[PDB]
Amino acid sequence: ALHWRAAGAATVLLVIVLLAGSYLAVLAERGAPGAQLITYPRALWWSVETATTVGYGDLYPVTLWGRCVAVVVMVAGITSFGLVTAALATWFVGREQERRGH
Amino acid sequence: ALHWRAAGAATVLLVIVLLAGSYLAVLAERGAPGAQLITYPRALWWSVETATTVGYGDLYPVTLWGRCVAVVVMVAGITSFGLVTAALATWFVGREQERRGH
Amino acid sequence: QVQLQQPGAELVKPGASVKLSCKASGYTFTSDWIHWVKQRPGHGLEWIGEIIPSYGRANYNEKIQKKATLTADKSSSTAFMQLSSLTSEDSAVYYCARERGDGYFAVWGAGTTVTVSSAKTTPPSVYPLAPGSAAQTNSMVTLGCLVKGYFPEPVTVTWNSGSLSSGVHTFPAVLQSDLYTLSSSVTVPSSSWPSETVTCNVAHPASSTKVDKKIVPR
Amino acid sequence: DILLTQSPAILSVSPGERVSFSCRASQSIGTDIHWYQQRTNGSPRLLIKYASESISGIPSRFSGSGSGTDFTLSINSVESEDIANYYCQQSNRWPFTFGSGTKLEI
Amino acid sequence: DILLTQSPAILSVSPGERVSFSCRASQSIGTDIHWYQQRTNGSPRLLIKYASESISGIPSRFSGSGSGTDFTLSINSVESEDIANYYCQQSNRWPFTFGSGTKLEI
Ligand SMILES: CCCCCCCC[N+](CCCCCCCC)(CCCCCCCC)CCCCCCCC
Ligand SMILES: CCCCCCCCCO
Ligand SMILES: CCCCCCCCCO
Ligand SMILES: [Co+2]
Ligand SMILES: [K+]
Ligand SMILES: [K+]
Ligand SMILES: [K+]
Ligand SMILES: [K+]
Repeated sequence: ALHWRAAGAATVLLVIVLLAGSYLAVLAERGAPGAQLITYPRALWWSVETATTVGYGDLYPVTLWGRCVAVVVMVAGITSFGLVTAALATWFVGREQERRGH
Repeated sequence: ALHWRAAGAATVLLVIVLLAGSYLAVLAERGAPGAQLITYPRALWWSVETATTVGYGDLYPVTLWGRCVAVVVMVAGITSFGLVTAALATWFVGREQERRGH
Repeated sequence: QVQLQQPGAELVKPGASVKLSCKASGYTFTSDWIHWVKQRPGHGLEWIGEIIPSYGRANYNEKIQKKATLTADKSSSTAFMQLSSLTSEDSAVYYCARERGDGYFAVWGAGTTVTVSSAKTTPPSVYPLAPGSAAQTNSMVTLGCLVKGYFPEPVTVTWNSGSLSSGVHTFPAVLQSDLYTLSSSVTVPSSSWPSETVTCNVAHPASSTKVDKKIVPR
Repeated sequence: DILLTQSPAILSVSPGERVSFSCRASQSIGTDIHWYQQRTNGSPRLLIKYASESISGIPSRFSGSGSGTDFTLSINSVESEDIANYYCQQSNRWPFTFGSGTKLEI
Repeated sequence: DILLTQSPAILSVSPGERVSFSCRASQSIGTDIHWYQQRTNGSPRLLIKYASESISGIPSRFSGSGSGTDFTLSINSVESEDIANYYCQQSNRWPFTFGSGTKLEI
């Protein structure tokens, strides 16, 4: 099924973006005074925070490339949620229409 | 209906995750200096905050297991919203297609 | 094993430039940083800069005068700090340290003593210090050796190539007319010497020399 | 850029007493503070990481506490091998910084 | 409204020394601080933007550091043409504000 293929891919791409995201954030932010997004464990928590949009504001990037990273993480999280939701809708719709004989 | 079965389950699982979530947060965070997520009433508010993604940042976990708890809460909230939305789409689509005779 | 290897010493002329090295071993991850830290004699630790070797990106302490440039060789896993246009303010021990991207320095090198001066490298003269014929004794005997006329610092002094470390003091060097001198002291049971041997090994890295000197009765 | 203040600069104690080194940060840094011991002519050695987390092969008498801006290294039952300079270091914000050190005299 | 304090008001240095001008902000402003030189009868000239970012055509001996509330302009190897008033300015919060200036005397 295309929808599960798409939902599966995005969820693997998301994990990859969260990991590379953590790595790249630290690389982009070290060098910038006042930057807090500068060790891998907290940076990875930051990435999860960001992908989900949970907005604690305990950590955020202060640099251009940190912020670019942030956006790729947001979009990957947002994209994968839309593809999961759309896959869940496709599943339910095709199952409801077989539950009607249609 | 599968979609309402799924939407109903997730909403019961969400309430359960919010309650266990509050309990586990406090257990994970007590022990960690500076932790604020350390009494049940505010921890339960924290859980709602987190599941919804409303991002006030008045409370957040500072520990590994607090943060793991946070993620299960986020995902439970995110998952249950996607299943409700997908159920609402299935309902409307099957009702629109009966409103066309189809 | 020793995780980070640095040269003991580097002598540099005022205005000249030196490239320090820090060879790594043990567990290595692409997420590791090498940091450089400066300590002037009698003073504190001062952060100079950091490098992520598996990416070449380096960051510097922008609050001090920029004397350093950091580089790495990923195949020999060596970190380099190019120090340039040095004055005597730049004389110090420079340490390298390893950070697993989690904020603390788990392992440090032994440090490179950089001396900035126009004066010249001189290996030390090592002379024994045994008691005179008149000296009486108790349950213990004090011996020593005299490390004289070397440049620059440091010297390392061992007794029986490290096996004898209890009851030893090496005094700090005193500098006079562009040359260093110090003594090292060892105490052992009276009965044991000269029955069992006592020898001072005197490494001076800046000249690449390690000399041995046995302490025999006069 | 975070300033770490260490008081006092020299701590004189009696053998066997419990000793405490202070490290105050110029702004709130969670528990992102680490401690090092540097004996005479030796290199620094990590004693405590993240305010209170023990390190393998460090005597059980070294401990740490604090959070925010106030941090303490404690030694239970001080002894001769503890004679050394002690530094704190923060990793909360770029750049990492060190305190100025406290010397332990017995 | 952000107050910027510059210390001292006059800095007297010897030719060739490294000099440092201070600028303390009344609250945390990231690195949103810029530096200007104003020679006798001349207009101000931007030297450093965003605490440490160099400007084209400004001698490589001018640098800046700091973040939060504490900022420093440094000159390596001071020389006669450096004799001037030096100001800091913040752009963190409305309205923009200037420090009161430090005069460099050789
Ligand atoms: C218990 C209720 C479940 C909480 C669901 C909240 C979802 C938060 N959303 C933010 C929507 C962002 C869209 C931005 C457009 C991109 C440019 C979805 C966040 C999903 C994160 C996916 C991470 C997966 C790992 C929805 C918030 C909608 C607010 C509706 C307000 C309308 C007035
Ligand atoms: C879109 C992702 C940007 C990549 C950022 C890498 C960090 C560069 C370091 O300066
Ligand atoms: C995934 C949920 C993690 C469970 C955390 C329980 C708290 C453990 C206490 O230390
Ligand atoms: Co049809
Ligand atoms: K938020
Ligand atoms: K939010
Ligand atoms: K917030
Ligand atoms: K949100």
